[PDB]
Amino acid sequence: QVQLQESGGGLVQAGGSLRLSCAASGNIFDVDIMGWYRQAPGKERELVASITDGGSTDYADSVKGRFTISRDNAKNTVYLQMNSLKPEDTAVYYCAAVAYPDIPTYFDYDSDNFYWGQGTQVTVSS
Amino acid sequence: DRVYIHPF
Amino acid sequence: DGIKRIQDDCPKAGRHNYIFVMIPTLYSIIFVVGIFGNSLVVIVIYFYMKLKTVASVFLLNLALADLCFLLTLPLWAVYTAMEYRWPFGNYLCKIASASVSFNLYASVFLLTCLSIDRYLAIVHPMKSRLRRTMLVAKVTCIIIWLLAGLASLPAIIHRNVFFIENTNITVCAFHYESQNLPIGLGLTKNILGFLFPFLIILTSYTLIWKALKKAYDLEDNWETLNDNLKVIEKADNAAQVKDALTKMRAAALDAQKATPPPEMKDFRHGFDILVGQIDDALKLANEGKVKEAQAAAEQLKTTRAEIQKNKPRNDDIFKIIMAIVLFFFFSWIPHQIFTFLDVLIQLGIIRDCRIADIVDTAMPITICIAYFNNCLNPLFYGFLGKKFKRYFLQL
Ligand SMILES: *[C@@H]1O[C@H](CO)[C@@H](O)[C@H](O)[C@H]1NC(C)=O
Ligand SMILES: [Cl-]
Ligand SMILES: [Cl-]
Repeated sequence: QVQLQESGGGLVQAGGSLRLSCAASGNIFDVDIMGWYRQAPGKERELVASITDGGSTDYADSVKGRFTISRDNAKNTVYLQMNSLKPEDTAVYYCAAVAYPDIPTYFDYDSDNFYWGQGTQVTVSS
Repeated sequence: DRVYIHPF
Repeated sequence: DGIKRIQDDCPKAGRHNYIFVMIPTLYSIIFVVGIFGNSLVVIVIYFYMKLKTVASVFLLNLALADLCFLLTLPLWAVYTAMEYRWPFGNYLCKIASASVSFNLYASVFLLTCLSIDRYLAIVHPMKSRLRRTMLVAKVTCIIIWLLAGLASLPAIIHRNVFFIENTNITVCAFHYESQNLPIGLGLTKNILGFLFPFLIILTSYTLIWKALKKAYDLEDNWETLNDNLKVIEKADNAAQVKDALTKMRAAALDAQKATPPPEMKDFRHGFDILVGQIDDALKLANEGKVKEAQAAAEQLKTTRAEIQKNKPRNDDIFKIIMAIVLFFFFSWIPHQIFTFLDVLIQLGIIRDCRIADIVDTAMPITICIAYFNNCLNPLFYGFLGKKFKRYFLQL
């Protein structure tokens, strides 16, 4: 199992900023791709952003210009710098990652090489 | 007239 | 005063003592190995793993489709053993052929979705994750069931029990009348059951091949730079420096080629700075300045004291991808060729009972290789999972 510890979610004023950190644990090898998903109340899950181990990022049209994602390959930790937090950004932000085994045959019927996190609540008051 | 006796 | 009486053009075609003996024996092996093999697959994938991935759903229905075909297999084994004599009536005739046709179209369509799933789970795991839910996994199957039934619908219609007038042998088969049954029955198996699925499966794994090749080539180019850069630190003369600088310059150009899939202009410009910094270091090596060129190559790693986790990867995955495509190709292309020839004999150019025999003799040979290699599909695709292999070996 690969656990994803998340931290940084809480009630914050509208228009300010917040940084979400997600560190991977229990993974002997490096993590392939990591990203962030948010779950709005009453909605389905949405892809916030994602970053490759080489540095290629992919943001969504919902957070372009305000959100910036990066990662530390040494710590296997991704950061989601959320600037200009609007009341629409209020959601449960889950952390996602892709981890492959030692000699990875790219087939997985147990976890599909996709691991989630507990999730942190990010409330934005105006 | 041909007969295709095979299963498929 | 009963069923339809048919005249057979080539009555002694495919009737040999070696076909009546070997074919039912191989059908029994496919029946024993298939049932014992696939049933244990559905146990691990349902009772041991609870079906929590999209491939898990495709793998379960792939084994159940093979299980349905194996149940009607004892009817065809004794059918061949009685020198092609069908006593089971018209009811089992329309069902045995339909079950074989339905499960053959369903198994191939399921392998197609499995390939599309692997291409999505590898190249675009983050974006395709929310789309590839468990609901879409079950909805995709019922679309495959309807397509495998609609494509095999002519098999449940034109499969009647016939009585050959010149041999007094009652058989269950297709009646290829002169005119006034569609000839597209045999074509659908060639294009919808082979051509179209193979071109989609091959494209999926080829795109996986090129995606993983780019990732490992890029991983080996950085390994080429770091390893050669440590040779400069322990170098002696200018000859040992230029030999390592020449290999690093070619690695920077090769890594400049890789491009996933303004952002890429910054990637290649970052390697033009890299190549440019290697050129100056090569200028000092050509003049014969070792200790000066060592500093130029050490300033290259200025962008980089804690060892970080390495990227896990396997070089044997290309053996698996190639084997997966070839195991599907060389297991249906024998049956697809002798079926294509049958379409030419069905209503066209070939009018000779000497070559119509080699079609009816080699048809059950190609059905066995198609049946045996397909009944082991869910087993070997499952062994490609580290979690699946552990539970299966316990049972
Ligand atoms: C087949 O049976 C018919 C009678 O139904 C008979 O006239 C004919 O000679 C038989 N032919 C053979 C080859 O058994
Ligand atoms: Cl993606
Ligand atoms: Cl697995």
